[PDB]
Amino acid sequence: TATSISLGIDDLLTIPSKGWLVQDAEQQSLILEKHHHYGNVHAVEKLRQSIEIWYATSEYLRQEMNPNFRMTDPFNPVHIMSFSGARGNASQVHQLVGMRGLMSDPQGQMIDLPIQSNLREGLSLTEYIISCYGARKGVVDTAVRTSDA
Amino acid sequence: PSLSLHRCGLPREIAIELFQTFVIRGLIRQHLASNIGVAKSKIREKEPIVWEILQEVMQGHPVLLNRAPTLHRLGIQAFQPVLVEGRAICLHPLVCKGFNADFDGDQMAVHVPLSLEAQVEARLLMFSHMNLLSPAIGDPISVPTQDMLIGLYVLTSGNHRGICVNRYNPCNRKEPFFS
Amino acid sequence: LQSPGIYYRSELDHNGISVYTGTIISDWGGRSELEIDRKARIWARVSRKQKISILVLSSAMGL
Amino acid sequence: GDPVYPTINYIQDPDEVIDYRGPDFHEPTPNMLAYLKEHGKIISREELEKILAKEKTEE
Amino acid sequence: AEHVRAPSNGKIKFNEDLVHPTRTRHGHPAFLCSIDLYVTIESEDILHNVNIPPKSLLLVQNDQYVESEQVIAEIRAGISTLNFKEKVRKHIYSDSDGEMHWSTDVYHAPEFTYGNVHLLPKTSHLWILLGRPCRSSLVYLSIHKDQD
Amino acid sequence: DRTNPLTQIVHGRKLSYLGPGGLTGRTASFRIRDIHPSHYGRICPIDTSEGINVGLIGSLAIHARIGHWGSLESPFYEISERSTGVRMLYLSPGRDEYYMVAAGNSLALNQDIQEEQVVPARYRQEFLTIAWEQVHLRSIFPFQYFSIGASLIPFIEHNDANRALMSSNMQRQAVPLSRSEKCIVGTGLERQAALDSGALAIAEREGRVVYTNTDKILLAGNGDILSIPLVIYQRSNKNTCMHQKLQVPRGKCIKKGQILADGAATVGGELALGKNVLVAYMPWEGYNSEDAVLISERLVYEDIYTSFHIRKYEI
Amino acid sequence: FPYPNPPLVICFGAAQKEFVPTVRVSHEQMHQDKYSEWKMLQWNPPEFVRAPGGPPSNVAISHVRLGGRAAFMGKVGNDEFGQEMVLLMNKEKVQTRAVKFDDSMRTGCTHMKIKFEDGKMKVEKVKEPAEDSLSSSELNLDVLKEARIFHFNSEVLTSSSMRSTLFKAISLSKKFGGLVFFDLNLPLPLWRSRDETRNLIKEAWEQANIIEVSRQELEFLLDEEHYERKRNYRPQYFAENFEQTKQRRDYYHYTPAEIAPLWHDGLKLLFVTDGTLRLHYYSPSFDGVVVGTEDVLITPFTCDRTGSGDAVVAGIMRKLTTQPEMYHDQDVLERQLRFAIAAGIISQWTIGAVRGFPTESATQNLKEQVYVPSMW
Amino acid sequence: RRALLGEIEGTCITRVKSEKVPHEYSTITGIQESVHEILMNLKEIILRSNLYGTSDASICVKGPGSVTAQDIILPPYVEIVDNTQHIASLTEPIDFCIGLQIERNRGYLIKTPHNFQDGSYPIDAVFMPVRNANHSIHSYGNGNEKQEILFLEIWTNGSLTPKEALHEASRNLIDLFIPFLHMEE
Amino acid sequence: PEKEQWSRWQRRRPDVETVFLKAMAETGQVKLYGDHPTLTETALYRAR
Amino acid sequence: IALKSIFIDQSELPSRIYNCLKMSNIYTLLDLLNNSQEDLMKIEHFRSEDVKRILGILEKY
Amino acid sequence: VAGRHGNKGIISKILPRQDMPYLQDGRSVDMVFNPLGVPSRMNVGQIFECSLGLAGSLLDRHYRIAPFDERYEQEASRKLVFSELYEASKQTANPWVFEPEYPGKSRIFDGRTGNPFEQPVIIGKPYILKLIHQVDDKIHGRSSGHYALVTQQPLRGRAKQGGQRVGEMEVWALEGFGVAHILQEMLTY
Amino acid sequence: QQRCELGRIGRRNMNRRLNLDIPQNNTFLLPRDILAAADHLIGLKFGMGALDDMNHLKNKRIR
Amino acid sequence: GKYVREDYLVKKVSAKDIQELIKGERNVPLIIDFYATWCGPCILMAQELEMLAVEYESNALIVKVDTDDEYEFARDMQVRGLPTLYFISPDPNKDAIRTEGLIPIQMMRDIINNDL
RNA sequence: GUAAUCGCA
DNA sequence: ACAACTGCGATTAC
DNA sequence: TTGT
Ligand SMILES: [Mg+2]
Ligand SMILES: [Zn+2]
Repeated sequence: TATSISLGIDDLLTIPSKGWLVQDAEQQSLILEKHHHYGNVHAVEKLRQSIEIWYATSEYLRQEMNPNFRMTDPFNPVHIMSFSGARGNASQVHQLVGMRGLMSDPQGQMIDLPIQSNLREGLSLTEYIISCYGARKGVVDTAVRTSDA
Repeated sequence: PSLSLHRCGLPREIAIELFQTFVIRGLIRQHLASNIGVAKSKIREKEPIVWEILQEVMQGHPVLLNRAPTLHRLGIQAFQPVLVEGRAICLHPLVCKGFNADFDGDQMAVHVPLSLEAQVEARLLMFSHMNLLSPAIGDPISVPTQDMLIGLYVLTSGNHRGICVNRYNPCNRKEPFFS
Repeated sequence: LQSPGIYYRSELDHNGISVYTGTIISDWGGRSELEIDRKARIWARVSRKQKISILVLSSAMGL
Repeated sequence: GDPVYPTINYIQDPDEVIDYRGPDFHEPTPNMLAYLKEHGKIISREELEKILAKEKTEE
Repeated sequence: AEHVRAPSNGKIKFNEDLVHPTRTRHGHPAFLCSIDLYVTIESEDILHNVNIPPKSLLLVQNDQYVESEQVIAEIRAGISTLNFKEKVRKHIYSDSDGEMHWSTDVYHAPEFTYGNVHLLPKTSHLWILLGRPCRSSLVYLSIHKDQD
Repeated sequence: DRTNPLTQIVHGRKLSYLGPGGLTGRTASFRIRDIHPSHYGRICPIDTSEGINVGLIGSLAIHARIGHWGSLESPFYEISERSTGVRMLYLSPGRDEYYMVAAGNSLALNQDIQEEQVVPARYRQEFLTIAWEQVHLRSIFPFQYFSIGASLIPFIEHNDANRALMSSNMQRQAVPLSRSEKCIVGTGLERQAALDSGALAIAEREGRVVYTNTDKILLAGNGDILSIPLVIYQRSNKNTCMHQKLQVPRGKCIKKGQILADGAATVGGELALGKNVLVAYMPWEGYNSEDAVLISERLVYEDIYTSFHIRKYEI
Repeated sequence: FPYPNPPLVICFGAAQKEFVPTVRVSHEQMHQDKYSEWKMLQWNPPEFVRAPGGPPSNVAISHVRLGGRAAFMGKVGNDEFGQEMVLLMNKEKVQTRAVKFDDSMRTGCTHMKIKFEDGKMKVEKVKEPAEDSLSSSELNLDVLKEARIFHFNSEVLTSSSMRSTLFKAISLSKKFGGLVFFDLNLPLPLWRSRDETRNLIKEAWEQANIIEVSRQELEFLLDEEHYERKRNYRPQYFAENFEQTKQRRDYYHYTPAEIAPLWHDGLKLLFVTDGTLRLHYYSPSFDGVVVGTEDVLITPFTCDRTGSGDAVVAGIMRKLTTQPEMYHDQDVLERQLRFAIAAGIISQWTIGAVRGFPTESATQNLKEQVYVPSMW
Repeated sequence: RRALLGEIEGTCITRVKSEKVPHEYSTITGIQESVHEILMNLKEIILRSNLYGTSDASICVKGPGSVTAQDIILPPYVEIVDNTQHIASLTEPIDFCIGLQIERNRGYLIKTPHNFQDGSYPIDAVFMPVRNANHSIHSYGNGNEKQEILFLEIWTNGSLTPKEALHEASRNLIDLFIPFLHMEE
Repeated sequence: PEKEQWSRWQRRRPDVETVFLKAMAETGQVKLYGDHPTLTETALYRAR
Repeated sequence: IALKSIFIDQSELPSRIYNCLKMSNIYTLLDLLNNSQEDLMKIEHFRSEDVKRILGILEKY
Repeated sequence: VAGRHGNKGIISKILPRQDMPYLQDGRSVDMVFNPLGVPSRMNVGQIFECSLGLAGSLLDRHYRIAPFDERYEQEASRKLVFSELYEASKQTANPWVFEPEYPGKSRIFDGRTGNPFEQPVIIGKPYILKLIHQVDDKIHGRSSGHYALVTQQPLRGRAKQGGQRVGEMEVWALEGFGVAHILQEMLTY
Repeated sequence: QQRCELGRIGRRNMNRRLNLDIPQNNTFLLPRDILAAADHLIGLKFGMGALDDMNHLKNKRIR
Repeated sequence: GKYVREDYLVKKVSAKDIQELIKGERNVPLIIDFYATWCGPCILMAQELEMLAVEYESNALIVKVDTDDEYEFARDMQVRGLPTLYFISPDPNKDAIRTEGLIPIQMMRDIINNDL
């Protein structure tokens, strides 16, 4: 009560290298699409390359999230809540201050469209529709899990 | 948030109905009610002495609280009812993990042991101070969780030690001493 | 509610090639299934029995 | 800096009565009974009474 | 599959004779590594050496300039048999109307007695000659003929 | 369900898989209960029923319509060049699959022709990036992919999809208060929501309001006087009071469609299911543990959240 | 002693709330009574009404909002409408020392007589103050001295009491060194025949240093049927370029030879706007085209293009008053015209020309967002 | 701050008696507002009094018009502040007679006797005259002696001026702190 | 690519740190490498 | 208070003092009235005689 | 009580206005919420709403915003919220509304002691709704009143004045605790 | 009769999946439809076919 | 139209109708409005004309002419731009008033009351 | 007293 | 042939 | 249905 920790809009701090990484990733994706239209690569190579590069970018962002908070803003409220253990997790804070990465569509097939925006910047319509797949799976999983347990 | 592990807040409109027979016996014993009918009428009239007798009745009586999703063995515990002025059953914060309870609309039930053996069992075995370890791996189940953990982390976090505390190197150049 | 029509589902067998089946759905809810085994074996699943001859059904139809 | 999309679009007067005859609202909803009567789907009691009286007089 | 990233901006210097040329699963060209190699990131003030001996993919070239935290190489050391390996199939859909063409490396006989399925012995290209496909009845064919 | 004006409208938009001749709760496979790319713009992907019937009861999109052949249809703009050069077609579910539908904008130039720009799009129930030359359709409507419940959530992009269902379910529970106040922040759908809720007095004829009374309103037009009866402290099915108050004063003209009076949980013609109060996000002595709110006595002695409830008893 | 640092400009003409002079015959028509379906026409507007321009007052308002100083020169009556427009201009920091008040007439209303004789042939008994400005005693000379650019539309040419005033103002502005900006914005009577409109507007065309004309207006003045047949040309056997193969919309760049009949010695710059989608510039040395884009569909519900052309003209005048190398350098000219393109793009998202006018910060933000870093 | 908010008392209307209304959730002919709206309007009537106890007031207006706080006839001790508050609106010639009980207390009062003598409806009243208060402490810059400057902002409702509210709060604080200087019980 | 492509991340995200670094670069409180604060300097300011 | 709607542009003023008042962020009469004579004199290029001219024009009204 | 962003809560204490925390303006906050819910349930739009609401209340404006405003640019919601707050701060000169150091956050005081809090808190005016579920409806209590005709167990339902049910998952917990007499009493008398 | 009681919708769908020129009016299970069904079924075995998704809206009707 | 009232009270007349109305005798003021579906400002003008027609039920006649259908007639009436209103007086000696651009409804009321 | 339907956590 | 979360509360229909 |  004395300290009165709180969370605000500007308090969700992204790593200082998200822009460069997303830009080079989308540049490589565009180059690969252009060469696929030319015929240098086929469909499965493009799919693998896109999935792998976006998964690697999301994983590197989540990995660099914590050291950035520890070094630059050690007393950040989100960092305090995550490190103390009160509420939150590395994955959940990654959704807030990083990126949501590649959600998986129903039937275990990757959507192939990356969610390059977090909840602070604001998702697009397509990214929100994609996250609806995860939400439906989550709620039906909750119901079936309760019944089976 | 100001209750002890053994005490729980209980509304009066529930307690008067749960302990109604006990307050009837109290009204009969003291020179306040001649018969059961007059005592019941006085209890219905919400006389001030009825609340005093209700408080004096349940000072040593244990209450058995329980939840609908009683998965583990800590779903049902025992506390000491404290008379409150409201309609919401107060609960200690540290005991929430056990009941998987959050104050977002959850409800709970109340049970009164009539027999003396049941009262002894509730007071000795089923109390919170006697159950602080989960029966799965024997780990502390009642620990600071959300806000107390934040306060403790702020207390024991530390201080800016290096470049954050000083702009220039102290080579060119803590203070308070307390006994 | 599912619309009436022909549906063409498939199901893979435990051993061998995948079985292909076509179901026709009617307004009342009829199920005139058709199946194919490893061979041609154009067998309707209307009867509870093992199978039925599609040629016999076509001949009864008027062919 | 200033947002690209004008803020004046979002701004709205607090004590403003919404006019449902604006360009962003649909046509007014017609009452079902009156809509069915105007198109001839449902006749009035007078027409049925006149038809029944004519049928009785013919018989 | 750990991804090695450049520690700083600089040139990459390594001996290309030890690494074997290969093609990555992403369609990109790379150098296969099978022996412990030392690569040097030549920066303004310092030199960095990072590489791992086992089978890895080097996605860079000698004397190439790279920026910081770019994916220089892929270790790919994690490899084992997958009991859950699934032969997932994907279909390629035509983006324009026209006719099909293959020059070589395609079998001229269908895989089955009936059907349009053809098999490819070796890698090749399939060309879709752009055009507008119309539906022609027996009556129209008499007046509508070749080169009209 | 007449707990609030929003419930009356959201109740009639429900589409149900379970029913006579349909999948029972237990019968329904997992596949049945997930979004299919076909549900885009035609069904709500965040409105379901929580419980054993999850994924079986859903709502209907705002801009959807039911087709001649019994199929839900959605409005898609046609950016293809033509004589009119613009069209709004309610394409059926099977037809929109064979079209390049791009929901992105066109505000990008890279020293080349604008039609050479790339944009995410939908084709054959898939997602891909293509040039603007090849996109046939475009989804311009903002509320096309959602329903009334989800669309009333401001800044929905910054909220998780999981909490959207909870918010849509909790908006349904609101109680009409004794006094109503509009929301400072809103999505702009409260107007049509209050219009189509049915708890509002909308004139069916043009004219002037010659007489104003609590019980009735007299509207004089084209030499005819029409009387509109108001609702004074009625009772709903869910024990919630219904009341109407006059908005227009005496002597003003009203068209055929404007609002004559304001019903419960509606002020100024917009849906108003709550109040605006000052809020601070901080822990206070444990009274906020888990989810719990500490409120002041001003809300009590000023009747901010007072409500009237009416219960009936009959023998 | 020196004039303020932002160069002042003058907008001369009639003050009107939401006037639209450019009216032609549209092929597509919506419901006569339902005005809730007329936004579908804002979405795909007719060619001539792709980026309409309005009264000169809107140009001054946009110029002031885009940063700078501007003044309005005209006459409005002492009625409530004239004072309302004056207050609207003053609240947006527009100078009105060149605006005169006449109690004898009322702004906005022009008395006429039907005089039906074999046809409805009207005649003007009196004229409105918006169209009645005296050359002698209703022209402020100080504002003409301070002004570096003189802006006016062809609407003043319709009247017979404002042509002399416009010519006198042009002469006085050129006397002190000012430039003349001429935006055609052809009204309804000026679309009858190319010969009459060309002969009528020749005097103002001759004494104009900077002229901005729409694509439809330029074609109408240059044998519109020829360009109409040109845009409809399709190769019979095979194409000769990549553009013909993909069949995109036609964006024709007019050669200087075609614009030679409309070119005079005193002309510095000529802008041919294609409705906030392409922009052509012509100069004695170099000719080119600036690429642009339109995204009215992003906000479907408002969608009003009423004030796009005025915002484009305001941005052009602002960049001309600020950047002096636009006349000599071509790349600077294009980078500055991108600003006016972004201004028009922002101005199309809001109903109301005066209501939805962009500021300088928003226009710079949109310019940086739409164009790559190399181009801006 | 704690004295101005919660330790200053005022006077407000606590009970309203209506002549011929069935209940407080109905409408009376000739008045645009229901009984509940009239009670809510009377709830916000600011009064000024310096003596404790219950007093009686009444409202006797007739004819079409608007009845305000000026129509209220008060005892000599009680007075009205705003004098133009909107009690109700009459759209027909009707005789409007209502009785009012005025009491002086502190804090907020819960309308406990809902079941009471018929024809009289109790309205909850808030006896807080001070709406809001704020203070700021600026330094004086006196070197070693760290002196500061105090500022006080008082928002009253017309029953008493901010200076009178300040003096009353100070006197109440002194009265609360006095008993510690008495002899021990 | 030979021609510079378009991206939503081409611009630099505005932040309080950059504005404060620009404000304190004047008056001589701090000195930055160039006229515009870089991301490393913004992180250092966030720290100190 | 109609002084807010009475801008200095409507009152006939010389160009120099008009530009000086525009540069001094004075757009309405009210503003001028709030401004004092000494303060007005402070504005660059504002002569003492100008204070007289604006005072005379104001007193004319 | 609840908010449109998925935030739900149950009132726990009604403190007076004098004990409530007050802003630099001097006004006590109407409600206080827990700041740890935002990372848990991932609701960030609530912050935006609160701030825009404070701005509107000060400037007397109502904002009707269509969803997905980030189609125009990046951080469109953030730009809009910060711009409106600044304007409010300038027009009504309350410097606290926009703090340049921490936009959207202000430093409030304690009503009890009068000392400022260490860290800044979020101050806004969101739209709070009151839900149908209410305590009065959920309160229930039985002593000994009525029994079923055939089972003879106590009746079910709150309106019928019935007790609570001890299911199998609770008998298991009672047996695990070892309270045989309590289980016997509940199962018999 | 119930198996052949195809709706108008049923007729249309049958025509779509299995190219048929049967008029909309003749809403009955003709044997040509069965023959065609068989043909497609056998064709699925050789790869010339596409299975149908029963979660697609186009395959569902709204009552 | 007995059971359901018409939503819009302004009728779209042709050029011959306007010529016959002007040539004939009138006992109420006449208001002529030129509009086009395409012009944006006209969407508002139509709402104000609807309000004015509601306020003047039978004391004035309000008609609208589409410029797309009658372009030559609108050109002969000296109509510069689309938001144009023609106010015809009842007595045929007085002069008609032509207004251009969006004007407030109170201005229209004052013109109809005094000028016409 | 049983069903149907919804909600709750 | 058999079973597939735990309870609570509200309504209407018999 | 899903599997037993
Ligand atoms: Mg809970
Ligand atoms: Zn947003």
